[PDB]
Amino acid sequence: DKEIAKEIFNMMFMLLWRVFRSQRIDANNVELIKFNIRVLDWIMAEADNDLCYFIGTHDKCENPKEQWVANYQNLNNVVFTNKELKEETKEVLKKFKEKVNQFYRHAFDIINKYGLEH
Amino acid sequence: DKEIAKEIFNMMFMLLWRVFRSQRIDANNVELIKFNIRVLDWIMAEADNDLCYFIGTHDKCENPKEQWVANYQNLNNVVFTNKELEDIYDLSNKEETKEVLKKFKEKVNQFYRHAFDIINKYGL
Amino acid sequence: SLLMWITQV
Amino acid sequence: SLLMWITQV
Amino acid sequence: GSHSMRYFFTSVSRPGRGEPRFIAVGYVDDTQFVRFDSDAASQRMEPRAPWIEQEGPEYWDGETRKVKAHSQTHRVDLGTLRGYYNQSEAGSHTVQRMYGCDVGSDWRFLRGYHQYAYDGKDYIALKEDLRSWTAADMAAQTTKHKWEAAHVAEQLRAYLEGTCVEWLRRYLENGKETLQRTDAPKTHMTHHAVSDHEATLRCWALSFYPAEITLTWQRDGEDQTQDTELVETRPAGDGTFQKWAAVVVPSGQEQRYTCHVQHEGLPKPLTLRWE
Amino acid sequence: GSHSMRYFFTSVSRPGRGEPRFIAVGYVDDTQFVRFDSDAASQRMEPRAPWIEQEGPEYWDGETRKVKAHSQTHRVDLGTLRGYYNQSEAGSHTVQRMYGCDVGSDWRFLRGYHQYAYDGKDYIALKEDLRSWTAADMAAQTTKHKWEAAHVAEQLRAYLEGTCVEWLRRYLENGKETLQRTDAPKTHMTHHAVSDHEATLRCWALSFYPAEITLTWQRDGEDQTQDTELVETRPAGDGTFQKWAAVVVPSGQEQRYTCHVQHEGLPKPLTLRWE
Amino acid sequence: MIQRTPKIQVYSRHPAENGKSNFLNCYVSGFHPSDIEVDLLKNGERIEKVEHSDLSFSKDWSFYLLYYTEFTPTEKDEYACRVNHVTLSQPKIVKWDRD
Amino acid sequence: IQRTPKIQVYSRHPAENGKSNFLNCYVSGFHPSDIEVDLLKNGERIEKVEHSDLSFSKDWSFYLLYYTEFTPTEKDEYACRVNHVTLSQPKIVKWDRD
Repeated sequence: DKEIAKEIFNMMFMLLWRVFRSQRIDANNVELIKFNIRVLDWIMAEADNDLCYFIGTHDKCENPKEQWVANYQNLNNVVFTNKELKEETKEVLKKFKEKVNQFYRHAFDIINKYGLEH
Repeated sequence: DKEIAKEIFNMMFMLLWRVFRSQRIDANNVELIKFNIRVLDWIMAEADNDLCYFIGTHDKCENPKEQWVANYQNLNNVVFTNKELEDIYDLSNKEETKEVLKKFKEKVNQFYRHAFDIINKYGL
Repeated sequence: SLLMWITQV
Repeated sequence: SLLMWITQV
Repeated sequence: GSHSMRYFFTSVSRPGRGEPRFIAVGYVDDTQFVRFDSDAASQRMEPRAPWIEQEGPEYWDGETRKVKAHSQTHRVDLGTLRGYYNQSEAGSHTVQRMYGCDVGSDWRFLRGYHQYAYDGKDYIALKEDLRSWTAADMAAQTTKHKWEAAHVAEQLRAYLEGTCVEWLRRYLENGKETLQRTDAPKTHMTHHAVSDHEATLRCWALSFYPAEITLTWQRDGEDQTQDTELVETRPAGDGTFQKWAAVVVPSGQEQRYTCHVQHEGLPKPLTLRWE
Repeated sequence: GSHSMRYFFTSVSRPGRGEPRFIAVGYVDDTQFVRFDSDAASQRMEPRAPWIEQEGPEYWDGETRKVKAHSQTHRVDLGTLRGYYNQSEAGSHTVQRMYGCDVGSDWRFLRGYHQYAYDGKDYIALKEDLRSWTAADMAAQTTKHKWEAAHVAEQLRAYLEGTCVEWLRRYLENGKETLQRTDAPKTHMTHHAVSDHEATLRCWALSFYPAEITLTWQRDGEDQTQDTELVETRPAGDGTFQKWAAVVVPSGQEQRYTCHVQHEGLPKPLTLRWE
Repeated sequence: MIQRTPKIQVYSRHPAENGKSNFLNCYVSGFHPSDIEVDLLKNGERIEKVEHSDLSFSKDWSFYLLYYTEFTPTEKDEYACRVNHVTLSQPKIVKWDRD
Repeated sequence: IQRTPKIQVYSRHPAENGKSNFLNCYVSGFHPSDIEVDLLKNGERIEKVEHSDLSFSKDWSFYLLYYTEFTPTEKDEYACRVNHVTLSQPKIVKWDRD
């Protein structure tokens, strides 16, 4: 579909601005730039996953539906239910869950501060 | 503006799914998890920048506008014009900086190719 | 178990 | 110097 | 047999009387297992079936965070919808949401659903393909486009086919003694004169689980809708359900009428006649 | 004085005849310095003034990459707009885009602009605050919502206050001899008898730069912005401009008319009388 | 907007036996919107400790609720349920019939 | 939507019989961009005539300079011939050293 591809293209460059606009370029930011190169890989890989999932007449690609199902399920258990799935891995998972909780509070504080009129 | 705030909230969770949906949780996927923690930080930081630039400005924040101007300018020169950026390194880190700038310029050229190939294949 | 989040209409 | 990119209408 | 898990959300604005009301309930089959009421004291997801009380404090912390995210976005929704329909602030409106999954007798995914109503009528719903949306009108069409942009359908498909079925199964095991039980109906029959020449036969079915049940009246082996009054199945309050069916019969012809009861707790359907 | 950098893009669909035409041209003040033409052999941004040739090969690669992204996005746009306006694919249609910046005498940023036309009418324009859009009709409203979501106004504002001004200054320095020059008008008058009782005086300004100029006829020191013809300023083809002003006078009264020439390369304004 | 009116069933949890404790139930269903007033009445007087289920709804979006209270039926005690809703001209009273 | 061309025919430098020069046709103020312009010498159309790069004004109308090298004489006549969708007929404008 023509319109699906156009939306995927448009989302790529929309995110490119969001990466570009805050990246100061100099030697003090070498690790920020390396992170952003990976984010650019990520944007490209996810656009490819969207094409595979949404486009009718497409070439052979790995359909992401089943990884989406599995990743959703695992994250619900990691972040919210605590159903069980070494020490290094359980430590990033704990930091990850704290980060997701903080993300929620960050987002709903915006609604609380500016999105409600009462 | 309530609408602007709602749109920033909505974009935040839109990106959260794009992170979550491809976040495989394995051992030897610990580095992917650490990368996605940093991505969530960037999502939150960029939302904050949007709140500052739009939405009155809730005053008590540093307007990102001038940083947007300088960063656009340096990026057009690194990726496209090749005009020299000044005072971006010293002798001890000249080589690391030049290396990553080159890697970066290649990644941006590859990004353009990747995106416009999509329009060539399906958009026209 | 609930959905992890919902989206504004 | 041209804009780095333009956005579809 | 087949099973389902379903969550029901009700969101009522109260103009001039404070925060919108928010209520969430969860079911496995015809058994409620959780509740949240924005007007209650706990401000938490609460247990309503004894086999969920075993879940640890982390689970309860998690469901409370997710339901609170539901509550807060539903509150935004009430304003958004008010704006879509150009409605004044003074009127109270209702948003309703229902989602969940079905699994077959082998506990495998069958179908998922996600439905959203505004003021008691369909607004937007996920189709059975778990890809597309039914948008009732032009306001829903605006919501459809935002939900397409954000890939809401993909989030839901991922939940419906994974989490939803995973946690439905788990509840079915933990609550095996009650959720996987069938209480056959305890049946009987009453009789009252209703006129000079007519009487009512009422066929009763009490104490049954699950709620699904068929009660039909036959006169001389042929089913009748005429004079047949069927009350909606109702809760007894103890976890089982009740229902009755009444037929008005010419006084003297009672022995021509049979009541038929079909329920999965029945090895074979029942035939009852007035004796 | 003031200065400006401006890019102009023309995009024309060519139904049946292959890919659409795309032409890009860039100007500092009244001087063109670059072009791209999709129909040309090189498929590259091309120098059109000698002082831009100084830039190295990496710069021209980079401008070529950006102009190619412009051209491909304009190609997509032609189809989108065809759809927004429910138009068939039988007719040629034209998209135009203009953008750039103005600086003052100090070469500081004065204003920026980005404008878009479809078939000869305004479609969407960035307003002078560099935050807001002017959308013509319902179609342009769809574009305005897409461009708000993508933060197009912020991308353009970054460019207009930085890169645009940055490279405007660099071209002004590099092309000092030509861009920072003023060529004063070479002036003269002609005389054409129309009838026996009327004559035509024509005031000529030739070989001046920049194109900004004022020519005015006065009869007994009173301006004649009523009965004087005036032609559009026109290029000579060599980097300068030409213009004239003509008034029809009662023959015999020519000495009562004076032409006045105002141009930045003239220390005091000129005043011309017939012979 | 066409508001929907409640259906009402008044009944006991177990078959009634005088002097044996039981539960009096009032099941209101099929109504929209959700604000509703339901009372259980003992000889015309409203009973105090009446509880109800958590609001839920049916496939057609109409709401349902169960109100209930412990009671011990006798021979002379009359029971009823009194329901008020925006769709009703006056409160609707349904008497409990041991059938 | 559509606008009709203005036409100016003229030489780059002041005309001198025997001295090389440039014959210009300036077409401007028109829309859409598809246009037909020909430089005529004694009614016959000059070939290898060039034109500037398509550009446009703030009101969106296009302008083009068509031009060729030429040497004016006392006897040779030059003109610009222009056709465009907004014109019912090609418009011919004679070169005159005003």
